[PDB]
Amino acid sequence: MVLESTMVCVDNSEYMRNGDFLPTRLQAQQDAVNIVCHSKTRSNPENNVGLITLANDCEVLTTLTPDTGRILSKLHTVQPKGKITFCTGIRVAHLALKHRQGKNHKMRIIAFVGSPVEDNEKDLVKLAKRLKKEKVNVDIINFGEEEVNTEKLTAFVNTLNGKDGTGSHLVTVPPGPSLADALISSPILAG
Amino acid sequence: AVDTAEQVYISSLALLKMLKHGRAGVPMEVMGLMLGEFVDDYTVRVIDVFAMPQSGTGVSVEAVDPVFQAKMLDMLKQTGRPEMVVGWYHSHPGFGCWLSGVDINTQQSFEALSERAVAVVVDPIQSVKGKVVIDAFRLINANMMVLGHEPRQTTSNLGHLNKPSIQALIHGLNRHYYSITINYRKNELEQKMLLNLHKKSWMEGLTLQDYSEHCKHNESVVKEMLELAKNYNKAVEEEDKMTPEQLAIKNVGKQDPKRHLEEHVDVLMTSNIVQCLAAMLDTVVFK
Amino acid sequence: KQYEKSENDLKALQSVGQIVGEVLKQLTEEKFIVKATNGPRYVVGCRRQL
Amino acid sequence: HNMSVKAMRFPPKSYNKDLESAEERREREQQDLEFAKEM
Amino acid sequence: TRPANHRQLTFEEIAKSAKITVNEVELLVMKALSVGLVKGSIDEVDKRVHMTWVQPRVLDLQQIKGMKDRLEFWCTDVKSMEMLVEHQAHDILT
Amino acid sequence: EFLHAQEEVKRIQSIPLVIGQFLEAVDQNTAIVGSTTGSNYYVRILSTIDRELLKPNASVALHKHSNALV
Amino acid sequence: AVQKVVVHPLVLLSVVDHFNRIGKVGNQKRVVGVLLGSWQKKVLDVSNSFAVPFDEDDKDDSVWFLDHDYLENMYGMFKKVNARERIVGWYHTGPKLHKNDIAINELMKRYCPNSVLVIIDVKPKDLGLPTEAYISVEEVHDDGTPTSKTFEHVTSEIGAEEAEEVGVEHLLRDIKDTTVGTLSQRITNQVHGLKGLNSKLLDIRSYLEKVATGKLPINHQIIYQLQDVFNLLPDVSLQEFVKAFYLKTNDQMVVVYLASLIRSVVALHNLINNKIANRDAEKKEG
Ligand SMILES: [Zn+2]
Repeated sequence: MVLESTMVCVDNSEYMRNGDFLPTRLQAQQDAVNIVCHSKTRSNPENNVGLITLANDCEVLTTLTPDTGRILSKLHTVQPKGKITFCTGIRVAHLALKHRQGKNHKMRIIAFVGSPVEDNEKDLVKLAKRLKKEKVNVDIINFGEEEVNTEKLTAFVNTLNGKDGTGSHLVTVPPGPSLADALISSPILAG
Repeated sequence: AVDTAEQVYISSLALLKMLKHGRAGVPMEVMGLMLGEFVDDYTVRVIDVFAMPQSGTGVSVEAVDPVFQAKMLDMLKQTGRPEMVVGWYHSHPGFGCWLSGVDINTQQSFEALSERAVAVVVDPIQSVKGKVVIDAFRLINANMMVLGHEPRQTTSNLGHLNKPSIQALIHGLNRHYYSITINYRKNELEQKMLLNLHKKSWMEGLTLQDYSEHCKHNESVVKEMLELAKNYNKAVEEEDKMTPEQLAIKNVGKQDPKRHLEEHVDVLMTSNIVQCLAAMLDTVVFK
Repeated sequence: KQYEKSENDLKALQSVGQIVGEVLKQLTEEKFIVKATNGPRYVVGCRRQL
Repeated sequence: HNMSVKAMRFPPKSYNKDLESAEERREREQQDLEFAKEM
Repeated sequence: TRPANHRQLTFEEIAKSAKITVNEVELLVMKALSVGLVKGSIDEVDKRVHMTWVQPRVLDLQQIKGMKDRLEFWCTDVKSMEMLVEHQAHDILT
Repeated sequence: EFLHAQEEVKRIQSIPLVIGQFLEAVDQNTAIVGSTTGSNYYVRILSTIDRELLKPNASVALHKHSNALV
Repeated sequence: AVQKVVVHPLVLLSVVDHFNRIGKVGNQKRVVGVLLGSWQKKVLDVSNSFAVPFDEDDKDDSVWFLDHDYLENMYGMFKKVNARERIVGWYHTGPKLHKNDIAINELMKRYCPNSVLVIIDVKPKDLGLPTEAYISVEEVHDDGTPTSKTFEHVTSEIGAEEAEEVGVEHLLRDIKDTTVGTLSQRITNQVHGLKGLNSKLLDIRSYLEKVATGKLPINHQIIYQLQDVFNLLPDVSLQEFVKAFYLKTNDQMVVVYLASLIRSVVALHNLINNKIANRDAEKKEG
């Protein structure tokens, strides 16, 4: 079918730890990842979904595999404790997608941020023009709590779909602990 | 047609993979694949070899498990570089090299896809230094045997250089398969970095070798060297006698002085000259 | 199941009988020396796992 | 010991011909081998 | 402080440099050998001691100047004796 | 170049080795053994063997096909 | 804890072939792979290896990748073809000890406890043995950091094996200065061994480059050994070390005087066995 490789970047930072969302923040984002990796598998059997983090230690928790049983086994007692480090989060997200079996796939990443970021906006726009010369489209979806009216992420997606990119979006977080299934119902319906 | 100058270029890495897999599981006939880079009508090049696991107890070539190779063919494909299977091998343990009737059938299943898959036999037992026992083969059609026609249409004086063994000539050579002359692809990227790394003595000759016992060993030889010279004070005395060609047959029971007596002199020299010199370089260098 | 048991004989017919011998002494780690229950005395090796 | 080498290698002479094995018996060896291969 | 030529001090010098009497300096050094801070031997009739091993101390950027210079002409002594080797045993092995 | 063939000749000694017994020698470097298959033979030697390690009644090694001293 | 490592020439060649198949990238790639083998009787053995896909961007060089699915199944195959063979650690191509090799080791210590690394050579030139290995040790200790960890080199050599010495000595065919007599030692350790001590003397000169000008950490634990080398420097020539030296020269050369005396009469007897075949042959044959 259409050639992509869906790569989710899960959020094991230390601000996603409370119990304001109804089951858990961890389980509600997990089953959201489950129904969208069921969305990317059943529309195209070639796509595999592994998970990466953007914490202090950007670990390959589960390897990029079409199995999800390792994903389901590690996300139980996953210990989401760590200072968020998004300035290395692009480089772990981009260089992973060059380690793939096919470079003819559409480079697509989703990114979950539920913690206050301490990046430089000048450093990301150097990474944004780095991604301009690398032709990468990433739809970042905001979870949890953050600086409201998300700071430095509007200017990054704007400098992501620049130079005739014009296809990316920025799904921001509503600061109310509602059920997050309908929150992500917009990327599963259209891009 | 073929010009009997087929000249199989192989490798430097595969031969070590061939002998290690052929020696560790020796008395059962083991096998594997040949993952090389195919070239023109004349030659063929096999650079990589991966080994295939067995099936059960018993000397056989049993069958290939295409579950294993299909996952293996795309294993290193995603990591290194693409290659293509150009042949296969097995290992006669202590025989030599031929195609048995069991060996020929699994060959004939492999020549169906490509007409140039090479059957390779290695023998990791009759090999010592300058012998690596080899001579890969390939089938000939038995259809041409009924015609009485001699194949392979010799256009160069390059094929009939090696002479086949008579034990392989008992088998299907030359009625079902043929030999192929091979050489080896060596290069300085590998040649120097295995020569200068194998036997390098570190600081051994800058020692004194057990200084009370070296002069003790300098009598452990000399004492029986006296009586071995008494034999040399004996065997020369029964000459001008029965025609010393007779002194060649007759001296196979008991020991002779003359060879044994020039033996220890080499031992009592290199043990002394090396140890006396190394003592006198330590005095200068160490203060 | 009538093809199951008859498939066991399809590959059971490839095992080879083994000469029954007797160990006389041991020269080195690999040099063994035996005599069969037939006749002559041999010098023999082993597997590396046995 | 050098002079007992340097004054010793003169009677090496008339080493006439190192014969490999034969012409005839080599051919008879080849015929005997061809008989075994046919057998 | 003493070089590696002698480092052989006497008991009278200890009685000078520590102003302690003669009948106690033997008890002083056996304690020093037992703790392990020094390794040497003890004479009694010539009233000297053959100290061999001492405890390693620390040093500033001035004592490395001595260790630079005592090392430096020891470099060419390895050059000089090996210069006989490759020039006299040259035809033994190309 | 001679030292290459000096070690190369010992491929014959490899594993599958049978046992005979020394009886006598005709001459230099050729002898007569008796196999443990019962039949005697007129055999050749291998040159690295010290001949003065022979004959009390010496148990020897023989090649399994060509049947000479090993 | 680990005595030494034993490296076979297979795995030595099983890196350089991989360095050639990635040598087409041109710009920069380090060969990092998985090292397979055992260790028995406290001696580290190295038998087999392969290489894992790996990339590295120069900016923010703390982002590495090991495709562990490629690490799982290929070891799953190699355990299946050889149950005796197992993991022993890892390796990297090691020109100059790149920075990721402090936590590559900690990434994959969940397979081997003593996960040893191996530094190899791709451009062979030295007067030694260009195969390096370290070990992982950590310390809550003296001065640097609350979390401190630095690799320590364990001794390294190329071990042999009976099966591979057939193939190793077959692939050389170039030069091999065998026939160990009175001059094998003269060159393997008397020409070369004195020049062996050259680069060991010259190595502490390279540390000595910091007298007042070099790098900022100064000594603390480097000089206790160097204080001892000049202290344990050997005994001078005043004692019977003079006299007992001439004692053994007057003992070792006696055996040399006897043995050389023997060599003359032996070759003199061999002269007589050549005059028996000269004068007693000309009258007979002609
Ligand atoms: Zn076979």
